[PDB]
Amino acid sequence: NGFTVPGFITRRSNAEINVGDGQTMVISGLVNPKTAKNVSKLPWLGDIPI
Amino acid sequence: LATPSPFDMEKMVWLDVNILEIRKSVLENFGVDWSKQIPGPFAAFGKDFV
Repeated sequence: NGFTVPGFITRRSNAEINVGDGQTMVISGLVNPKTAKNVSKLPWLGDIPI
Repeated sequence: LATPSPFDMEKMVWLDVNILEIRKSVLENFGVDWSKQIPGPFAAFGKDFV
């Protein structure tokens, strides 16, 4: 109504590990490419080059 | 008189996960769409005998 409720962008990691003294350990990583393409055309004229 | 360790050093496991998805689609709508239900002929009669 007037009580705005927000959304969030979150990056969360909750891990149980064990290592030696002074060592660096990675607990999470991500690579995420995304692509989308949509085309609308006339039946025959849309395929003419350039 | 022997005592245990505070904890046991477990082995560490690395997990690599890959998710791949590809979507493709086509949509066509061509032709001529005519009417399929039209009015027909009519006939009426009226008379006063008396």
